[PDB]
Amino acid sequence: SGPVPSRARVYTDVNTHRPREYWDYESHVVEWGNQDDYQLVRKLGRGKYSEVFEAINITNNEKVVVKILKPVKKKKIKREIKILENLRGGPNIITLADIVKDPVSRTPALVFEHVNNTDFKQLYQTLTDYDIRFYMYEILKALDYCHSMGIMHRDVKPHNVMIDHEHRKLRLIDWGLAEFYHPGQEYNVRVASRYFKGPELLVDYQMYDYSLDMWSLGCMLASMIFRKEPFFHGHDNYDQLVRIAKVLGTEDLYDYIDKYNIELDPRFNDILGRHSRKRWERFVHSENQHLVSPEALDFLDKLLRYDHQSRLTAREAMEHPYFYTVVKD
Ligand SMILES: Nc1nnc(-c2ccc(C(=O)O)cc2)s1
Repeated sequence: SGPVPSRARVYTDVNTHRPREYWDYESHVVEWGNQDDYQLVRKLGRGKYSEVFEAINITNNEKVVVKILKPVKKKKIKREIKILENLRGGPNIITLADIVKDPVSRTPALVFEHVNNTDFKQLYQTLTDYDIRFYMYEILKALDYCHSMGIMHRDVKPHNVMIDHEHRKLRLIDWGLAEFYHPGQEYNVRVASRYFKGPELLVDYQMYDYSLDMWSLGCMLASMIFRKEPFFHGHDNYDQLVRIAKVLGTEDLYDYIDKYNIELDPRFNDILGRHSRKRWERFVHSENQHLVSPEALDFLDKLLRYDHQSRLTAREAMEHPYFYTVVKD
């Protein structure tokens, strides 16, 4: 008595009908640029997987970002490179400008375009209703494109969305966890940041798809219109799903479990408890009302759903009324 298999309802076989070389990244033969064309300048980020630096291309005085890949299996590096290459030129997709064998760990190093980024903890406090609609629309173009190209980002979150506010410029970065969708494949549920993780990942349902990114996006939309970052703030993976059940309610949650016949950890039993589904208006107050609207609540409602097969796709989302001031302009 195991889980019921699932399939993306859209773009289900895009990779199945593309030449093997498109998704068989392990056979990809990298063509290298010259590492002497770049001068690192300042370190910006240090995470468990990379060292990111603001840098300068000395053949044109253009700023760029260099991500040196700490040693970590040639498969992971090839996956990201192949994906970045497949998506290059996509709408709002960060541009991979060069790839070089970096002597700083003989490791490779990816050279990305620079985005004069206003940091997410300070910007969100200053955005307007129209600004959020606009940027949500831009993020959607990137996801529908990447999904339409058989690729799940799997790490959608505010750090992974660069915004050069003064130029109304948006870029979706860090495709390090991104993967190719092949119908019926069981993936690694340990992706995405805790606060943006979808129900499927939290109950250990592996045959997920593109709709994972839609949940992450819904969590971002919620944080922005209500001005609460992160919106579902759990202590750990178990508590995270509890944070979601307190808002969406346990009823629907158990209806999801039943439909896919997912055996829940017996430790989830006592801590999920029993909660009623709350109204989005309960989170509306005087510091966030000007960013909230029926369209918004309705659009958010259609993103944050337990069943991944019921969430709106990126294309459907762009058709939402929430975006006409935007799509009209
Ligand atoms: N200021 C910045 N401009 N681009 C940045 C950037 C782009 C991509 C990645 C990645 O890991 O893919 C990391 C940082 S950071």
